Amino acid sequence: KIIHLTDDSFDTDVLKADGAILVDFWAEWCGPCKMIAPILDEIADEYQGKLTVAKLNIDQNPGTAPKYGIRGIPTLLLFKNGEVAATKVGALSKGQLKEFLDANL
Amino acid sequence: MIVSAIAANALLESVTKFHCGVIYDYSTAEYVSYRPSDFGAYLDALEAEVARGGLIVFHNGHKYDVPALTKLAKLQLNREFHLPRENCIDTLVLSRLIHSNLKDTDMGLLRSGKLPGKRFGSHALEAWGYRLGEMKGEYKDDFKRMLEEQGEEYVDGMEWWNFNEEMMDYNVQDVVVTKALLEKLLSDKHYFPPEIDFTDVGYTTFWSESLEAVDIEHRAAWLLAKQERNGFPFDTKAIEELYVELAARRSELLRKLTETFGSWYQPKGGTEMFCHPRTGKPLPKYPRIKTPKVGGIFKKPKNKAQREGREPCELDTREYVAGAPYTPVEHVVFNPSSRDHIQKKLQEAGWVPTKYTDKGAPVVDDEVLEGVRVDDPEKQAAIDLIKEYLMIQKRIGQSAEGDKAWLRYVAEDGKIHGSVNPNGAVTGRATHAFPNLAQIPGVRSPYGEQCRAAFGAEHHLDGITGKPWVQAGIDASGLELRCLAHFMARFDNGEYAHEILNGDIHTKNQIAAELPTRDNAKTFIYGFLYGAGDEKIGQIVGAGKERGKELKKKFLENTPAIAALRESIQQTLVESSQWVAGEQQVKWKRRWIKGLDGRKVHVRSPHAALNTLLQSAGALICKLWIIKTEEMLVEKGLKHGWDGDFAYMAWVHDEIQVGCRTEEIAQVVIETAQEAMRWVGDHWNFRCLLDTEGKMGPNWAICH
DNA sequence: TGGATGGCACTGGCCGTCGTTT
DNA sequence: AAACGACGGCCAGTGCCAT
Repeated sequence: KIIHLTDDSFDTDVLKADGAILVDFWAEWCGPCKMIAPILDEIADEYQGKLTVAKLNIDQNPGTAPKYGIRGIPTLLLFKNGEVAATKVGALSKGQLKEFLDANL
Repeated sequence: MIVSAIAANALLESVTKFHCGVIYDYSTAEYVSYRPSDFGAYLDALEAEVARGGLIVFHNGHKYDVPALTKLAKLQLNREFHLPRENCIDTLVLSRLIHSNLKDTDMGLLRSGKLPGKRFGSHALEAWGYRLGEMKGEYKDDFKRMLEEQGEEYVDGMEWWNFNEEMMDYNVQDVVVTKALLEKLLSDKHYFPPEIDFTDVGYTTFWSESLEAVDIEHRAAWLLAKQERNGFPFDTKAIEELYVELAARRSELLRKLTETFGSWYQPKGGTEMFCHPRTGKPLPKYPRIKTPKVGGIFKKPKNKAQREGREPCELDTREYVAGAPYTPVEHVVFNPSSRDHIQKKLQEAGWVPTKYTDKGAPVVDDEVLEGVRVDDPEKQAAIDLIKEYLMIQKRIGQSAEGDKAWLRYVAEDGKIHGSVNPNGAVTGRATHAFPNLAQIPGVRSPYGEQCRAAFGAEHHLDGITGKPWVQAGIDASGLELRCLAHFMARFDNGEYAHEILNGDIHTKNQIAAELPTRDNAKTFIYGFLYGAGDEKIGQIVGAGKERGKELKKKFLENTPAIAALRESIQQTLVESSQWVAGEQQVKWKRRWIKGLDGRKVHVRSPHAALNTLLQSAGALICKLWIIKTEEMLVEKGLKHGWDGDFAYMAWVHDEIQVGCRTEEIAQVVIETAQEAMRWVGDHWNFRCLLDTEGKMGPNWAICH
């Protein structure tokens, strides 16, 4: 249910695509990043049909991240239709992640 | 003998006006003050002491006071003032000779609090005030703070613009510290015998009854101060031209390297340790993190509607959420100057570092880089571009961009005036700085030829003829090994000394250490003589400590005299020693060896004692040598200075570079230097014959 | 179980110091 | 008042360049 990415398919997967997308900018060497991956597993399951999760590894795809201005990770970006509806930085808890999604849809 | 100190309006370079001066005479036992209009009488007071065959004590006079009185007496009184070297004493010079280990003697002064931190190991007059308990204050402070209680601001170094009675009294303060410093130095019976009262003798008795080192360090200081003033003619257009070529190459290289390695994000800022999500244990090998103390999804209420639950408040724009930890990061562009970036990018490409530093980071120097190998062909080929880049930066940094680059020091007279502390190193070697003319790339390193050629007499045009000057480069041939030959003659009756003479000493050491190549032997002897461990020695022939221990024991069995010499040095200095956590803990019998001219030469470590002895002899032999050379040249009629026949430009340990008005004079300089070296050798009954080799040419690149 | 003695250029973590945002 | 944050002066860690 979680969509991978690439500097390429990113355009034709997050930008276009109708609906809401929550994109996670992570890195294999980040503690917070690896701990919020589990919480994203659950959310990617719960909120299906109301939003799709997409993870983007900033090491393998260095081109996209600079465009949005990452200042820390993991970074959660909320893409509605094709625009940056809202973004949240940090390793949110299952309960915190919800409130965020239940206030921007 | 009189003691003095003066105050002028600036550094020697731009000094124009004489403010005040104090003269404490030992005969009368009273001070005397001189104000602006007393400068004429002040200079007379100094000439009188010279007439009586007396002495004049100045702190840092050889480099400042004396030449400053020479320059100020010409533009202000239009009179010729030249204090004869033999009549001047310099406490700063004695201080540097007698207390050559102030760094250690001071640790106690630092802990107690009797010596401020900034003045740690300073020979400055003030620093001595605190050591002697004569410091009641510092002028620059009774001025800066007293400037607040007057309104006006302050401008970096302005307490000397105009004469004021407050200055005239701190001037006296500086004479009593000089006097107290002098008596503190004269009381050192190793340099000044008790049977004589030095505060009451003629200059001829002062130099002949004191330890010889006292005389040598004073002649060396006088001559080196002179060399700093001559300066080294420098070709600015060539260096600026070089900077353009190097900068363009730096850019092209930067571009190509940012194409191979790109940009990337890396932890930056984290403070606390990331804890395992399930267990809670701290995970050290993960970047540190930030745990925000504020932030949420909805802005807390403040309206009666939300002061219980009703009308929606307002969503939060803030990006953080109090509680949720994140790893702060920065986006960085590859910087080839970053050893950190180099090691990061290469490891990513499959490089597994072998050697690390005590702080944990992997070593990334020329050596290891030369051996790095990665499967990415592009990545591999980039390593040589990084090597070139680093070398380019080193050159640009030394010639143009660094705080102390040559382009920043060229004077209007087209010369670089490098300063030199004649007695800056423990062994007695001089030290160079501002800029360090003793560290200009050699003609054998990349861009070294161009760098060296920029320093040369050819860049000074004669003031009369307009013709470029010529250069004479003289070096003391194999000085270190000859000194070693003098010290083992005691155990081998000149055997090794004769080996030097016959020639090919390196072939002899090769045969005795049994090395495969003559080059391995040259690299062995210096490594061995100075302390190298068994491993570094083994690595010469491509081995380890095993081959090392056998390489040294073989050398010592075949060269008994050296073994005897080391044992002799070891037993005079060390009682016992032990290893603890990597460091050697020594207990000394004595912490100093005697030098050729009688001075105490402090020893830092046992494995380096022999090097201390040889570097010290080479240093003193060279000190006496360049002194005697200039003395013989002046005695042959040649005049020292640009307005003359020759000018000392640089002294770099075993070599000197001398500017000469004509090739003919260059030839005399070269022959004289050799005559002086033989003189030095006989003077100290040296058991090995000393020699020199000279070369004439337009600049430093040719004269070596 | 040690190359030594020195000067210096760069990068980058570690605090004060200000000004600023909840 | 508590800190978010961009800024900036130090200073230790590394390494290179001479003899």
